[PDB]
Amino acid sequence: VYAWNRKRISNCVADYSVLYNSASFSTFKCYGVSPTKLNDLCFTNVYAD
Amino acid sequence: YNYRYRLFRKSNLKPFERDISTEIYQAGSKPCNGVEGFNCYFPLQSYGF
Repeated sequence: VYAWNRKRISNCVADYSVLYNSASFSTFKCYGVSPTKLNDLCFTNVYAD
Repeated sequence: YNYRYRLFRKSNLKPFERDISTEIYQAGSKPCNGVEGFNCYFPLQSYGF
């Protein structure tokens, strides 16, 4: 809210197969996919807040 | 709030198709099949006009 926690990552592999430490993402919202199994996305949007 | 659209399909439809397939589908690869859960969901929603 008032001062949210920004972050970023780059130059590494990634997957929705690792998107959360519990697959029950109880506050999640995902135009890609929620935490479970996916592995095929990329962007200049390195942001990871 | 009632003008419906389809948000998930196993593939995009052919020219002028009017398919009324409406099952649950995988965000995680879970065979939820006739039932929803977190990571597997029904395919329709409507504009809040």
